[PDB]
Amino acid sequence: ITEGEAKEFHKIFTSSILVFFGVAAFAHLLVWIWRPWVPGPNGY
Amino acid sequence: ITEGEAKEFHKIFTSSILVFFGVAAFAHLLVWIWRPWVPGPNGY
Amino acid sequence: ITEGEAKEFHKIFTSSILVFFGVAAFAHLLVWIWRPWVPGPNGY
Amino acid sequence: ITEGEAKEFHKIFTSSILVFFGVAAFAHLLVWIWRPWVPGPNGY
Amino acid sequence: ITEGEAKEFHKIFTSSILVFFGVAAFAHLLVWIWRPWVPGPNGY
Amino acid sequence: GITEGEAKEFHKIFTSSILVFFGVAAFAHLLVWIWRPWVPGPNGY
Amino acid sequence: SEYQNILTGVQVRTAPHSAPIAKGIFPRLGKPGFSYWLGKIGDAQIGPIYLGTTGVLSLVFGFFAIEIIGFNLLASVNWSPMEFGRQFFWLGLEPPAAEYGLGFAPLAEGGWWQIAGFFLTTSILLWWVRMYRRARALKMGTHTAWAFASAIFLFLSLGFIRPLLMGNFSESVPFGIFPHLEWTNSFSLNYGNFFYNPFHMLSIAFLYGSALLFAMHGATILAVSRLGGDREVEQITDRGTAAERAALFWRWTMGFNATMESIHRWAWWFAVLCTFTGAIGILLTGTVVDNWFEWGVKHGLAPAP
Amino acid sequence: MWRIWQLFDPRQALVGLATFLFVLALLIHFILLSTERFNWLEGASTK
Amino acid sequence: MWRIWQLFDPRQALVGLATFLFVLALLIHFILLSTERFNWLEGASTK
Amino acid sequence: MWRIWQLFDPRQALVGLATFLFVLALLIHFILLSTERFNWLEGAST
Amino acid sequence: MWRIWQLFDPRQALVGLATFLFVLALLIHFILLSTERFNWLEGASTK
Amino acid sequence: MWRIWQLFDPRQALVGLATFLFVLALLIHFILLSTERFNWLEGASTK
Amino acid sequence: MWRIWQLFDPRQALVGLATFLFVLALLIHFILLSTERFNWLEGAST
Amino acid sequence: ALLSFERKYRVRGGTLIGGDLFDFWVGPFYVGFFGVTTLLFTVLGTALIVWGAALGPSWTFWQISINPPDVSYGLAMAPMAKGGLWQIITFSAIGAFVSWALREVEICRKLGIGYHIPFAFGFAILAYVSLVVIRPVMMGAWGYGFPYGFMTHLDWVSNTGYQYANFHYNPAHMLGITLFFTTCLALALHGSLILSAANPGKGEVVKGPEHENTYFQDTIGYSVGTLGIHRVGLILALSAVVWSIICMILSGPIYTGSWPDWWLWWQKLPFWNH
Amino acid sequence: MNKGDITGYMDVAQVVLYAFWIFFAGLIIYLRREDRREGYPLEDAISGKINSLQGLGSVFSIARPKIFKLKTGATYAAPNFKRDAVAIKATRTAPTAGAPFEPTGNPMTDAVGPAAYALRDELPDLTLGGQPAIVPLRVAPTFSVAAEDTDPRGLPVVDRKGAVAGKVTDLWIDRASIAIRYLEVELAATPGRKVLLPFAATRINAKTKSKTVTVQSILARHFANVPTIAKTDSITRREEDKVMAYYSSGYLYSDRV
Ligand SMILES: CCCCCCCCCCCCCC(=O)OC[C@H](COP(=O)(O)OCC(O)COP(=O)(O)OC[C@@H](COC(=O)CCCCCCCCCCCCC)OC(=O)CCCCCCCCCCCCC)OC(=O)CCCCCCCCCCCCC
Ligand code: 07D
Ligand code: 07D
Ligand code: 07D
Ligand SMILES: CC[C@H]1c2cc3[nH]c4c(c3C)C(=O)[C@H](C(=O)OC)c4c3nc(cc4[nH]c(cc(n2)[C@@H]1C)c(C(C)=O)c4C)[C@@H](C)[C@@H]3CCC(=O)OC/C=C(\C)CCC[C@H](C)CCC[C@H](C)CCCC(C)C
Ligand SMILES: CC[C@H]1c2cc3[nH]c4c(c3C)C(=O)[C@H](C(=O)OC)c4c3nc(cc4[nH]c(cc(n2)[C@@H]1C)c(C(C)=O)c4C)[C@@H](C)[C@@H]3CCC(=O)OC/C=C(\C)CCC[C@H](C)CCC[C@H](C)CCCC(C)C
Ligand SMILES: COC1=C(OC)C(=O)C(C/C=C(\C)CC/C=C(\C)CC/C=C(\C)CC/C=C(\C)CC/C=C(\C)CC/C=C(\C)CC/C=C(\C)CC/C=C(\C)CC/C=C(\C)CCC=C(C)C)=C(C)C1=O
Ligand SMILES: COC1=C(OC)C(=O)C(C/C=C(\C)CC/C=C(\C)CC/C=C(\C)CC/C=C(\C)CC/C=C(\C)CC/C=C(\C)CC/C=C(\C)CC/C=C(\C)CC/C=C(\C)CCC=C(C)C)=C(C)C1=O
Ligand SMILES: CCCCCCCC/C=C/CCCCCCCC(=O)O[C@H](COC(=O)CCCCCCCCCCCCCCC)COP(=O)(O)OC[C@@H](O)CO
Ligand SMILES: COC(C)(C)C/C=C/C(C)=C/C=C/C(C)=C/C=C/C(C)=C/C=C\C=C(C)\C=C\C=C(C)\C=C\C=C(C)\C=C\CC(C)(C)OC
Ligand SMILES: [Cl-]
Ligand SMILES: [Fe+3]
Repeated sequence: ITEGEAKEFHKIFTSSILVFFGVAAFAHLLVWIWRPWVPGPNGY
Repeated sequence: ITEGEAKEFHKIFTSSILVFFGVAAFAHLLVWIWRPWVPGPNGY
Repeated sequence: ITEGEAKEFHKIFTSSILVFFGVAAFAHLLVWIWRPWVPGPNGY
Repeated sequence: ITEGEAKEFHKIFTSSILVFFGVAAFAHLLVWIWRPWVPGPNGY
Repeated sequence: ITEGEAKEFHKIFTSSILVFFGVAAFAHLLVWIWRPWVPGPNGY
Repeated sequence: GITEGEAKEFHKIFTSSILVFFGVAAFAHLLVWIWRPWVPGPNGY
Repeated sequence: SEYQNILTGVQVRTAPHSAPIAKGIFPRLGKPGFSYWLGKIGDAQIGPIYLGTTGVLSLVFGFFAIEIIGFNLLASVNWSPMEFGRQFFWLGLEPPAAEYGLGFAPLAEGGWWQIAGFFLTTSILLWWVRMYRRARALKMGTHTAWAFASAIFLFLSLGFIRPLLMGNFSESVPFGIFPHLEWTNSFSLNYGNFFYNPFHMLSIAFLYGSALLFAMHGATILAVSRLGGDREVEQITDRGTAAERAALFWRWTMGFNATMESIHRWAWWFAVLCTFTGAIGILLTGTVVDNWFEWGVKHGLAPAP
Repeated sequence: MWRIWQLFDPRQALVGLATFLFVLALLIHFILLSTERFNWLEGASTK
Repeated sequence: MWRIWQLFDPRQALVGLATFLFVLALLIHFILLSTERFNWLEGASTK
Repeated sequence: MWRIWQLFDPRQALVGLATFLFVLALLIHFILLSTERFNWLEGAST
Repeated sequence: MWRIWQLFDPRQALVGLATFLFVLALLIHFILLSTERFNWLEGASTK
Repeated sequence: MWRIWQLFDPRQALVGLATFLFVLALLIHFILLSTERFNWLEGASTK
Repeated sequence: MWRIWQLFDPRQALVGLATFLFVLALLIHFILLSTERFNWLEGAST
Repeated sequence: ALLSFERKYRVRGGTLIGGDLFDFWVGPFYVGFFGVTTLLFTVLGTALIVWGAALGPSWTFWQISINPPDVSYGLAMAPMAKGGLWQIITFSAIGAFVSWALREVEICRKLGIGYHIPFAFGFAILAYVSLVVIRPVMMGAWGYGFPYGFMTHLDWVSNTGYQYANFHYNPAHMLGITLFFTTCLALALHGSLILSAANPGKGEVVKGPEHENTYFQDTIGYSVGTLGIHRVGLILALSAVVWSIICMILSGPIYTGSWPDWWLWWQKLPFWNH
Repeated sequence: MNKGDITGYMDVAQVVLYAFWIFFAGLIIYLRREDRREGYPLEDAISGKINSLQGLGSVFSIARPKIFKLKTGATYAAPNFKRDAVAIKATRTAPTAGAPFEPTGNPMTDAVGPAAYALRDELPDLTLGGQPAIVPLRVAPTFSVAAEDTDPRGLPVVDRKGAVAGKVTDLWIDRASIAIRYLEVELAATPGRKVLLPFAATRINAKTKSKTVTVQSILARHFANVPTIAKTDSITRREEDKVMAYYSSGYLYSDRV
């Protein structure tokens, strides 16, 4: 792999990983609003 | 692998491991605040 | 390995093994303070 | 291995084995003081 | 193997068996003092 | 594969060794007999 | 005594080499080694292995399954390494009880067994695709994958397809050494002695026949090995005296014979039919025959009790 | 960070990564279905 | 210390390390799920 | 004692030693988890 | 006794000896953990 | 009897002899641990 | 009778004897341990 | 009739006994003196089986069963109606199988090939002889042999296995099973590889040893090669039989208890016997 | 209970079992067809005319020729229907079809019985690279004997009666299968004559310091009659068959000839 095409792959990789983490973060937020998954002292 | 390549890798590696340990330390702190994992004499 | 590299590796090896044993000794002391592991005649 | 190379290794081996036996002998003494392992006629 | 070399090994071998059997005989003596292993007519 | 005097040499050491081995064994059997003999009488042991 | 050709006395070495395949995402992994004792029985080369996307997939799914099993086994002895070793053969991971049906059970009550079973199943099916695609890459026939499909058919029948027909996993197989033996014992007793299942009888005949055929064929090729008989595909494409005398030994012994190619079809079919008839015998049990001895009494295998 | 793609083949990376992430995602969904609280299809109550 | 990258190939190191750390992490999360106190999905009380 | 690195390859040494120390450490933590007194996750009383 | 290093390679001797002594030590500690008297982690009394 | 070393390689002989003597010693200690009278770790009474 | 060592290889004779005699000796000690009268470790009464 | 290449091999000689008198073919079959004695024992034993079927309660083939004498006879010869029939059939069967092996030797001699096949068949004979002679002799009664009957020999297997609580726990039986499963696996792989090399697919040329080795290197990282696989496949089958024989000589002649209880030695090992 | 029933007596498991028997009979027919791709049709033993006892299954008995495509671009058909000549250098001991043949002359040179061979191609087996597979180590410099083993070269070659036939001068190795296939022996008599010896017809005896290649198959006088090969560095499949058959005949004929 050349430096030129390494740097282009890195750009697309950086964009796609951040979008993947962004969608996953929103999915976790919706699930938390539905049912949180850290129990209190007395449990759920 | 040259000294320059080794030191280039080493500084990026040093950065990545310190990030990983920083996030892990943050995770351990939050879990401890939720439920500590060293029991007292009378247990939990 | 050459004498010079054997001597060199021994320096960094000596530093790191002493760090490893030092951290372990600290870990053992904390665990002993929490719960010692040599029982008396009546047990624990 | 030359004669002198054998004699040199034998020196380092001899100190290493005596140190190993010296630590082990002290460990056995401490364990004996804690709980001896030769039972009398009445057992333990 | 030449005669002198075979005789040299035999000298050290002879010394080693005497040490090994000497230590073992001392071990058996101590074990006999603790609990002998030839039972009398009534057994143990 | 071995010569006459070489077979005789081995035979000499073998003859010594086997007599030593049997001598120790005979001593061992004598001690065991004194402890508990292994030929039962007519009434058994 | 003549040379019996059981072990290679003098063995040769050369630069390790292998047949070319098209470039993939992954090269052939590892540095080829040689071992002396494998070179006495067979070829000495501990060669490289191909990975590929399907190899990655199969190993990842399979590793997860093996971890889920292994972690559950160690958890069942409360993490003790001494009791793990003491109890190892007796430890197992059990399927869910029948009240869960085919839905997800709770993790501790067989949910982990369901996950491990699914991941193991997926890994095995991916390994089938591997065995298939490595043959096509070498421009070879797919016979090995289709033989493997028969073994998989029994494995799936035991673990999943019969549970699907029964509507629950309770009589599926536990992951554990003595536990899967105990399952085998109890399954026979609950359905009235598997000796009276005719498809188990067929499966045994092909199991015995496989050992018969490999004893016959292995001894045959070694008997003609001083005539070049171990070079079987060459003998298939230009019949030598080795293939002629192998044929005539059996013709003169038992009145009939194979060819150098067709004996490998007899071999292929016997080993396949062992597990295929096995799978059918499992799928009929409890679904349409509830007691095989009683079926045997009906169909004349035994006198009325 | 981009130097990683001269150290590793981007195709081998993406295949390994996609394999890992699918198997992990599938494991997590099956784990949640194996629970009372988070099995959304069975839908037990928050008692 | 940087000489370790002369001693070991990073292409082998990072894959071995990534595999090792995942298996360790998976083991620890599984151990916690086996406990009462730390099984977050089951959510037992601390009475 | 530094001559041990003339006797053995540091690359093989560190891989063997790292493997050995991890397996030993993991064994000891599993042993303690199986005890009553030292299972920190269950936390039995003294 | 130094002539034993004319008989044996020091590299082979040390690796074999390290393996032997570790397995022996591990065996002895596991034997003691199987006893009531010497299992230090469970600490039964000397009645 | 030094002629034994003209029959047998002392290196091979010592390795075999050490292996034999270890296995024999290990057998005898395991035998004694099986007895009531000589199991020093359990230490039954000489009633 | 020394001619027997021209007939048989002395090195095979000694290795054969040592193997045979150890296995025979070990058999006889285990036979005695299987008896009440001669099991010296259990030491039953006469 | 003859195969297109057969005539040049049908030479005189190679008999072990009887000379020229028996050295001829009946159609495809070679005769020889051990052919004649094969037929002698075969007809006798078969007709005695059919006689036992006529004596017994049913002609239903599955149910026919010729039974060994009652264990009360010990190793004495029983009356014909009371188990002696099974004893005659047994030794006739031994005669037939031994004759079959020696006839194969004569065929090997005539063809200039090695004796691997009758040698390998000698392990089949030894397994049969173990079950009907050696084990019942060591157990002191012919009545421990298996009955000659389609279902009743399976009933004997069932009864014999459960006599030791659970036969799956016999360690030699586990190893025998492992080798039988491994044999069938190896046969499936071996049949498949030769067929895949000889039948690469339409428009493809026949593949050779390099491809054959490369397939198992690619899939599993090792190839035993074309000579090694026949050595392995033979050794696996013969070892499976040897361990089967051992598992049965253990069960009854030597070990008489529960096989599940035998394994309790493992849990009592001092390094984990808590 | 009605669970499995197809009729009063008939049930699913029984039906499925007969479906297997129908399949298995069809499979045996297929397998027997494949068995008949070499050697068939059968011939009368005396006249060699195409004759055998046959039923109506004769019509399915022999398959249509399959064509193997070889990497040289040649082909092999199976069945090819080629058959051996009816005449051989032997005659029957009695006029019946089942009688054995007695060799007319020296059977080892006449190539009858265990000396007989197949008329294979006058072509060498090839590596995947298209080079001849079986060649002397002289021509395969990348090959070697593994350092753990005895190299056969320079050892005497000895028969079962202790006569020296010659000395080993080369190994012929199979480049495709990576094994020794022959030893090249220079004869003690007519020195400079070289013959191939199949390696599986030998073992190395090393109980005495001057270790030797022992040959059980033939005696020292028979080595002079071992079949010759046309090229000094390659061997055709036919030459391989001819040489290997000759040694395989020794166990029957070497104390006759
Ligand atoms: C006296 C003691 C007698 C003990 C029991 C013996 C049973 C078997 C009978 C053995 C003797 C048969 C003799 C024979 O057929 O000779 C024909 C030949 C004239 O023939 P030809 O002119 O040369 O032409 C013949 C040729 O055209 C036929 O075609 P091809 O050459 O392609 O095939 C040859 C036949 C020959 O077969 C046999 O000889 C018998 C084969 C063995 C049968 C075993 C059956 C029982 C086992 C289980 C079966 C199972 C079937 C499915 O090849 C075949 O037919 C082979 C078929 C193989 C199928 C294998 C299936 C394996 C499945 C295993 C089980 C799996 C279970 C899941 O004869 C002559 O030349 C004239 C002189 C001889 C006259 C013979 C008169 C009849 C003799 C009968 C003997 C008494 C029988 C009770
Ligand atoms: C199906 C179309 C056609 C049809 C007219 C026909 C009929 C009959 N054939 Mg046949 N067969 C046909 C074709 C064909 N055939 C054979 C062979 C054989 C051999 C050995 C194979 C065997 O195990 O058969 C298995 C079954 C198969 C292959 C199906 C046909 C046979 C049946 C249903 C009869 C089974 C019933 C019996 C009581 C047992 C018979 C005796 C023995 C097996 C030893 C054996 C003696 C045999 C018997 C008979 C009989 C009794 C009949 C009757 C009742 O009409 N057949 C094979 C062989 O090697 O022949 C030398 C072979 O190549 C081949 C071919 C292509
Ligand atoms: C009290 C016990 C009772 C008693 C009466 C009796 C006795 C005998 N029986 Mg049986 N058996 C009993 C019960 C019973 N019996 C069987 C089966 C058979 C077949 C198996 C064929 C095979 O290849 O299996 C073996 C092949 C399998 C299971 C399928 C292939 C395996 C695969 C794909 C798995 C691949 C593995 C990995 C990728 C690794 C993953 C790692 C991890 C999980 C950690 C075989 C022929 C056979 C033989 C005999 C004999 C010789 C006897 C004697 C002499 O008594 N028995 C199975 C079956 O097919 O039944 C129809 C089955 O289910 C079942 C049951 C429940
Ligand atoms: C409740 C039952 C219990 C249950 C738990 C269980 C289960 C299983 N077990 Mg088992 N078994 C049990 C009991 C039990 N078990 C065995 C044996 C085995 C062996 C068999 C193969 C063998 O031995 O071939 C030994 C081979 C012989 C005896 C060779 C016989 C053949 C010869 C000489 C030639 C005969 C030729 C003619 C007559 C010619 C006829 C004419 C013409 C064809 C024309 C094998 C390893 C094995 C397999 C499994 C499996 C796979 C399972 C599964 C999946 O559960 N078992 C037998 C043995 O070892 O015998 C030496 C033995 O006696 C015995 C007993 C009593
Ligand atoms: C026709 C019937 C017979 C049969 C046939 C048969 N079996 C077969 C085949 C055939 C024809 C194959 O092609 C196939 C094979 O590959 O053979 C070599 C196979 C096979 N038969 C097998 C077993 C088997 N066969 C058996 C039986 C039989 N096989 C029958 C007798 C039996 C038994 C019980 O009798 C067993 C146990 C396998 C050896 C093999 C199929 C292998 C397979 O599917 O593997 C899937 C993958 C795994 C189990 C996972 C392994 C994971 C590793 C631990 C990963 C380590 C490295 C990794 C990089 C780590 C990654 C970690 C990260 C993810 C964190
Ligand atoms: C040792 C490894 C395996 C093996 C090998 C093997 N078997 C062989 C050979 C080899 C190498 C042969 O060369 C030989 C052969 O010719 O094969 C075609 C043979 C053979 N293996 C056979 C069968 C066979 N092998 C079996 C097993 C095995 N054989 C092992 C797994 C089994 C099993 C396990 O069930 C069977 C049934 C035959 C096909 C054949 C031997 C043929 C023979 O001996 O013919 C002459 C004898 C007769 C024609 C009949 C004699 C009849 C007797 C007078 C009466 C017998 C009654 C019997 C005691 C009871 C029957 C009742 C049953 C319900 C129990
Ligand atoms: C390199 O690849 C190889 C091949 O090749 C290229 C092969 O092929 C094979 C072989 C394998 C296969 C072909 C695959 C199929 C095989 C199996 C699945 C294995 C199982 C086998 C069977 C089911 C077949 C079983 C059949 C058998 C055992 C034969 C039964 C036959 C007889 C008992 C008759 C024997 C005949 C004799 C002894 C002499 C001749 C007699 C007769 C023809 C009939 C009877 C006699 C007369 C009529 C007259 C004479 C009588 C006399 C003198 C006596 C009279 C007195 C009396 C009392 C009778 C292999 C291994 C191989 O690796
Ligand atoms: C023309 O010619 C041909 C060749 O050449 C061209 C060939 O080459 C081959 C191919 C054949 C071979 C290379 C050898 C065949 C030999 C055998 C079948 C007999 C011995 C068994 C094996 C070699 C094992 C076969 C299976 C393999 C290699 C695994 C395949 C699968 C994977 C690599 C992935 C998944 C599986 C893994 C990682 C491991 C599977 C497990 C094992 C191999 C067993 C490990 C052991 C245990 C779990 C322990 C069990 C025992 C216990 C607990 C108690 C006793 C203790 C022990 C330690 C044993 C053929 C067929 C051929 O036609
Ligand atoms: C028409 C008027 C009459 C005039 C004509 C009279 C004269 C002519 C008669 C010939 C028949 C007799 C010879 C039979 C053998 C002839 C050859 C033969 O194999 O024939 C088959 C029947 O075989 C056979 O039954 C051979 C059978 C041999 C074994 C017999 C055993 C019987 C005893 C045990 C029984 C119980 C067992 C236990 C059961 C549970 C039928 O053909 P089929 O195409 O399939 O062949 C295959 C071939 O064509 C493929 O190339
Ligand atoms: C990391 O270090 C190591 C590797 C040492 C960790 C330790 C590992 C160990 C020691 C592992 C030990 C494993 C053992 C002893 C395994 C024994 C396994 C045996 C003997 C298994 C035998 C048979 C099992 C069978 C046939 C099971 C088949 C199950 C199947 C096919 C199940 C399929 C389930 C499906 C498809 C589920 C579907 C339902 C879904 C998931 C869709 O909904 C609930
Ligand atoms: Cl051999
Ligand atoms: Fe083959």
